[PDB]
Amino acid sequence: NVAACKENFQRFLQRFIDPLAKEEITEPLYMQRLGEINVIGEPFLNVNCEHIKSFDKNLYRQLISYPQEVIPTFDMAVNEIFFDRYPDSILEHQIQVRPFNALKTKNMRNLNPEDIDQLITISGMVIRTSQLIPEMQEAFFQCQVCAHTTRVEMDRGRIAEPSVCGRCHTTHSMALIHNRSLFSDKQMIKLQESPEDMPAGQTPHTVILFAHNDLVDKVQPGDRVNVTGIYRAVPIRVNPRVSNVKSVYKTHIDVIHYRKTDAKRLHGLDEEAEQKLFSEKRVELLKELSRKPDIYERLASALAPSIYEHEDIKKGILLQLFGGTRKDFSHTGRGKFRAEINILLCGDPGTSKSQLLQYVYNLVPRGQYTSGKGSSAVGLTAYVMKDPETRQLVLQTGALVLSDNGICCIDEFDKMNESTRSVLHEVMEQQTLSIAKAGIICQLNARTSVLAAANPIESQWNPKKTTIENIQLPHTLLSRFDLIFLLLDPQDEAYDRRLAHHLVALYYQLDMAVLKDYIAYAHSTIMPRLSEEASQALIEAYVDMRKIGSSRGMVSAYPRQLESLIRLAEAHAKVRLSNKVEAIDVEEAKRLHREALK
Amino acid sequence: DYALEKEKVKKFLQEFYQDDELGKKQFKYGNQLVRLAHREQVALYVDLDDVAEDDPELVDSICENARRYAKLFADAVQELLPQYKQYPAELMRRFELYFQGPSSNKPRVIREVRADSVGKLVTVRGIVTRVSEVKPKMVVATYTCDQCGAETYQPIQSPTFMPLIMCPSQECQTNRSGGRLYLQTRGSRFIKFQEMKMQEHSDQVPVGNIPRSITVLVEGENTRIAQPGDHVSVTGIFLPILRGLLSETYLEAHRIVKMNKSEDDESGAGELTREELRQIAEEDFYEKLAASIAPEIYGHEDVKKALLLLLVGGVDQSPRGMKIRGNINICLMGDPGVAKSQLLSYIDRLAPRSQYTTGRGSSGVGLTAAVLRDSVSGELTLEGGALVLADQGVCCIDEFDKMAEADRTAIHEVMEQQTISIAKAGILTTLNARCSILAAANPAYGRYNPRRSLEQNIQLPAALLSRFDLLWLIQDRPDRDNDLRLAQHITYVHQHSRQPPSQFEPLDMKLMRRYIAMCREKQPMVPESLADYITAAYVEMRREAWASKDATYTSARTLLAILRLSTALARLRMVDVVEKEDVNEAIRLMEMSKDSLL
DNA sequence: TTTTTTTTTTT
Ligand SMILES: Nc1ncnc2c1ncn2[C@@H]1O[C@H](COP(=O)(O)OP(=O)(O)OP(O)(O)=S)[C@@H](O)[C@H]1O
Ligand SMILES: Nc1ncnc2c1ncn2[C@@H]1O[C@H](COP(=O)(O)OP(=O)(O)OP(O)(O)=S)[C@@H](O)[C@H]1O
Ligand SMILES: [Mg+2]
Ligand SMILES: [Mg+2]
Ligand SMILES: [Zn+2]
Ligand SMILES: [Zn+2]
Repeated sequence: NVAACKENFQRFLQRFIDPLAKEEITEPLYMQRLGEINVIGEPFLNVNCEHIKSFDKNLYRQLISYPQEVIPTFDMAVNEIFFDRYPDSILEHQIQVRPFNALKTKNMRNLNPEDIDQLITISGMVIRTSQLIPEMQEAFFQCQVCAHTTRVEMDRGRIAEPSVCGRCHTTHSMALIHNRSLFSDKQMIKLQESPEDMPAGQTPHTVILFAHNDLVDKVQPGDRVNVTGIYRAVPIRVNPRVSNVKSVYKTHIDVIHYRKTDAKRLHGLDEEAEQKLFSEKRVELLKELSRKPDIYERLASALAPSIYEHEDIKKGILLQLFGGTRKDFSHTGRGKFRAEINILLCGDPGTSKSQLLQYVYNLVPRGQYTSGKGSSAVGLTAYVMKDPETRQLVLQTGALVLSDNGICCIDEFDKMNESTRSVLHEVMEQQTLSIAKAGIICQLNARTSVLAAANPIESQWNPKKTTIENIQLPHTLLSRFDLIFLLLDPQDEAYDRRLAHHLVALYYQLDMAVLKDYIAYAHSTIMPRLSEEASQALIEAYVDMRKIGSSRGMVSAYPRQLESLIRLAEAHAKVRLSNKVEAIDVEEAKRLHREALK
Repeated sequence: DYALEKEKVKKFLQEFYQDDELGKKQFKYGNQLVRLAHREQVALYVDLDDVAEDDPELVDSICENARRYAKLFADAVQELLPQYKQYPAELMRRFELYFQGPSSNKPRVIREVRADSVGKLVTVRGIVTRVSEVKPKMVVATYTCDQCGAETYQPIQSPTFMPLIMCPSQECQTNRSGGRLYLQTRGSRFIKFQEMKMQEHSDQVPVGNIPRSITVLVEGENTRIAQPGDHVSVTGIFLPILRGLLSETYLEAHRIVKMNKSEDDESGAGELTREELRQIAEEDFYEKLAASIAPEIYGHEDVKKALLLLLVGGVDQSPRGMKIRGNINICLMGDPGVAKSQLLSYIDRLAPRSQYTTGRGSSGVGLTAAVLRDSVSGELTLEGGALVLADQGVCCIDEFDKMAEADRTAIHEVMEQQTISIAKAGILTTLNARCSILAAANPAYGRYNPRRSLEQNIQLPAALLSRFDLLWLIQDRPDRDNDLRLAQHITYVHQHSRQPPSQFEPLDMKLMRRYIAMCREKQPMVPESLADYITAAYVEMRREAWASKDATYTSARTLLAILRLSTALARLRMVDVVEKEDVNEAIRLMEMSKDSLL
């Protein structure tokens, strides 16, 4: 069972070819992976245990049925095919092997006891983690008479005491020395099934995963992962004293591999080292697409290809996916400086607001979707819970902190009583949060960006009242936003006809990987710095805004807006990779700021 | 004695005939034993009415003991299986046997089962609560002596058990007088298991008494049948718990049947007959059902035409990742005493999954979902509301104008996106609530009056008024002769307790509840050639309600009514494409809903 | 059988 499998696995690792494409035939697929493992660190080999289903079917039966008696063989059989690069680079730890599956295999509700101790894949949304927990591997005993120190190994899963000193023979004198032994790490994590893939009218479950030595801190609460690992069940004892164990066991999952890369969402900020892993064939494409005179309107108009025209809102929601520069103000003692853009959408019903939130939330990774009445003051930022076991108050993170890199869509913005609405004042302007409760006195921080949607008061935009009266929001909250989009319902018959003609079409029946990579690039290698010709159009663009917004009674302008223009201007320059802010990048993001409130 | 019973059961298992198989006299258990011998089946629901057909004595002594007999049967089948086709005779069982209640017994209530029926076959009815999740329960623990290379087993009965440290094989002990043996979760055998509580129907309780509970240990194959908050009927032994003389008791389920419909679950027998396809194929099948909905109520020929579309429901799309709901919501604004709380009470009983709620007796967190703490553990858990428990069905809210205004905006979420997004201080999730709502309300101050226009003797904010595809508006103006027919109807009802016999007869409730479930799964399409007709209709609407002095707030959410109110009709006529004759029916409905004002 | 924090029904 042991020798018969490494011989059958090495073959796979050597002679395998796929009808696929990687990193944007180079036959030695896993040998190329094994070469990359040698040119850099990171001694892990991510093998797909479905490729081993094409090449073979009698190991793919024994990998998902006896995974703990196979994966050591899959390590050994990789160490030897590392012969090519043995003399070149000599790392130390060992080489590893990690089977996985591109697609899930089960739910959290259909785990049956014919699946105990066999490879299994699920998916969920990590809720909370814990601090490290040691776990002994090699004991270290020592006698009180002979003072002789033997070092017994844990082989089966328990530690046995020798009871005979190899020198003095006192038949029990070998104490266990703790801090001279060897330990390894162990973390406890909790999943939670996704809203999709659950039965009719039911509440989410949780499942406990146990990480191990190297996967110990590779995931954060608020992430959506595809965990792959063995499924085990261990007994429990009714007393912590007697050996009367129960008969209903208790199950967890010894994780073996994570996967956070989903196809449909953009690139999360773990792949900044992976941006240097772009095909140089692709950087040409991006730099050349960034030269056409309207690449702005050509990318924007490719957001949500189901909304009707609404041309400006897609412009704003596209500039929000880039954000101003990340300047470093630690020297001036000013503090930090927000670089993300907050957008508010107000307008009478039926105008397709909630569809834009539902579309963005499904686009960006690391996001959330909240509502009006089903969210409280502390549930959005940070609460304090009586931890069940240790009976102590511990801090947790809300929704505005779990996003932290992404967008926090807050629908039904009007229908939140003024208490829970005055909480956003801190987290959305300073990018911080200062907590001072019973035993916890700390200061979090996040890099979120709200995208809110509200209805006018009376839910009907009556043009008798003033713009600062249909919204009915204060000024200390309207100024923290910088793009207040007033959608309206004009009764032009031509518009209604075109819209209906468009909507009916949804009943019969640019690319993404251009946008999905253009964005990663424009994040990685761009930093627009202002100029002196641009800076001289930014001063007057604020001295006129005051005289304009003063009289009309629409929405006043405070110096904070003058920073928003910066935030917008720079964010425009990033679209075209211009690396330097010029004049037009202020006129555009000034016309945008003016022609949204009309 | 029992040695002669193990033969009187083998006789019955090998000899029993049955005619209703639709063929000749075959063997009900003759085929079953073969299937079980080929490991294509796990459970064998030995009915007891069939033993009570040729031996009404054995039934008397089964329901008297039912604990020995459920073992004699599992020995009889254990012997018969090889004759058709390890050491302990239980590790190689791989099937289980369950008694299906005898018809002569009567279903007790939870309060009735007393101590005089401990250890007998009983039958209870109740509401499920706190169903656990499946966990592996051990049956035959398999140990191994690694030293002497052997295998040993032990069978478990209690909810606890003490392991072994012997290796009682006299050879291993005799040779060396030393050796320990490890437990092992491979050679052992688990079985699914979950516990769930039952409560009395709060209806069948003394006027002000507290309901009593019982515990049910579902295991084997009956798992995952029952959902929490559910009407169920259970059949199983009633035993005491192991480990002074007082004893706590649980019900050990042998058979679980859902009785939601007030009779049974007949999803297996739910197929229609050609003699019913006769009716369903008639010209006006759509018009028979409409008249056979709450026949006790005179008039309202059109309202019953829409309350059927609500039960059938349109189709739901998903283009370019932009969900569109496929349910219909309906309100019944109207004067007092027009039988609205009768129509709703009827549509409650004609739905597989339904819920009934009153506006003045239900809070906004009790509709959607509530987070509540456990003073035993201090842990906050989620608890579904009304709209969650009515996931794939219908919810009914009468007295809808009297619901508190902060407890009513908690429905705007469930009516469009059909999720519930909770971000309180224990939980952060989105439950699925795909319910279609039906509500009733009184217009202004009890009675419509012709002085004030609409929208002021209705008092709904446009944002909520537009969520309803059909806000039906009923009036009652006195009529010297219509009152006469209404009275001659109601007095007939109070004489005979039935409705007067019209030309034809209403279908039974049991039969319509099947006619509809067959009529849901069609999914018709839309033809392109119609997009010009539909369009014009919609345009015309935006004219009238823009050039009138009474009309409501119409928006681009009205077009999707016309669209989704026609895929319902085309779904009744069993077509697989929407035809120009149904668009006009839909358009007539959306017009016959406000004519009661002219 | 005590504090402190957080949610929901009630006067
Ligand atoms: N311009 C548009 N493009 C595409 N779909 C639209 C457009 N306008 C309206 N719709 C459709 O009309 C409906 C509008 O619903 P929503 O997007 O939820 O509106 P809303 O802004 O959420 O309404 P309220 O204010 O919250 S009740 C959806 O079915 C949209 O598909
Ligand atoms: N057309 C009708 N056909 C049959 N019964 C009717 C009719 N009109 C009234 N009734 C009876 O009159 C009573 C009306 O009571 P409800 O159905 O509660 O009225 P309602 O529509 O709920 O009025 P509100 O909204 O609660 S004041 C019931 O006993 C009905 O059976
Ligand atoms: Mg909305
Ligand atoms: Mg009523
Ligand atoms: Zn010693
Ligand atoms: Zn032994």
